Amino acid sequence: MHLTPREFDKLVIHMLSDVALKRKNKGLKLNHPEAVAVLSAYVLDGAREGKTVEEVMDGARSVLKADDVMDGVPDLLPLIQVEAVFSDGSRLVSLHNPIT
Amino acid sequence: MHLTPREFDKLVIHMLSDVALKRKNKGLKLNHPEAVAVLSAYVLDGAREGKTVEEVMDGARSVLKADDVMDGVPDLLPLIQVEAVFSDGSRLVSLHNPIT
Amino acid sequence: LTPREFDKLVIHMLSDVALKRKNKGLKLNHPEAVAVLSAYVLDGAREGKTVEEVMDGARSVLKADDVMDGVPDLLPLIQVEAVFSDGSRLVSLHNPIT
Ligand SMILES: [Cl-]
Ligand SMILES: [Cl-]
Ligand SMILES: [Cl-]
Ligand SMILES: [Cl-]
Ligand SMILES: [Cl-]
Ligand SMILES: [Cl-]
Repeated sequence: MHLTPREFDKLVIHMLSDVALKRKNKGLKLNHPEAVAVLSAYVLDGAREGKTVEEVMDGARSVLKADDVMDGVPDLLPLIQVEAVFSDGSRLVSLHNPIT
Repeated sequence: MHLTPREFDKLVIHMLSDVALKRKNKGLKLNHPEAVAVLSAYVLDGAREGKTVEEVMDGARSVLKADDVMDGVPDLLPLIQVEAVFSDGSRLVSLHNPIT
Repeated sequence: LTPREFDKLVIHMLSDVALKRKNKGLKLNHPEAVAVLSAYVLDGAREGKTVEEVMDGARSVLKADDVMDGVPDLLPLIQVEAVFSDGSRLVSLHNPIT
């Protein structure tokens, strides 16, 4: 292939998220890096799907609920930031307190 | 588990392929590097399954049609070349104009 | 990811690839078998199994019929570092494929 470091980081995220979601479908509450991976992949998928920055923000609040992660993970995650390519280019997407 | 650089590259092709096929599954037209991953993983899988070079070449032509990829992708893709191990060792597989 | 963390991701991704091949009815090769059994150790530890339950379950993950001829004797030992409840542990699988 010919992956930039940024592109590879993006794939890692997709791979960590699939691993995470498999664990979620087995009934395991997610840890902090697993949650970050799931939420980050959600931003990447959104931008890939043509979603706007705002629709990605809007939707991301509903991806993991407090009950889906281990105790303490929500206060470990006041902010996630992910760069994704939207229709006008590369943008840093901010998810504030995504998990409640 | 020690992977050689070439083996790691093969893993990266399979994982990029998997991400691209998930997108196709959702009805999204594939971009250029996505199409390259899917066709490249096809060759690797073909070789792994004991198909001949010629069988993989024949098979690869129907993997992705023009409607499966974004406008412009077919003429962005006159040639894909993928090294894979066949029953007589490493071979450089050339896919000519695979997306029509 | 730390190098060790990245190694574990690589193990999961090689195992997924090996399992898809198993589902196609292909006999696994040696490194495919290693990835499957290693990912199994990693999964059991993450699920909260003890080292002993992981060892006990591991012997039944791949049978001789699931792997190419010669693979069992190429595999007298797998060792996998995994994080259990009291920290990092080196799990040994002795003769896992019979
Ligand atoms: Cl990707
Ligand atoms: Cl992406
Ligand atoms: Cl591979
Ligand atoms: Cl391969
Ligand atoms: Cl992992
Ligand atoms: Cl793990």
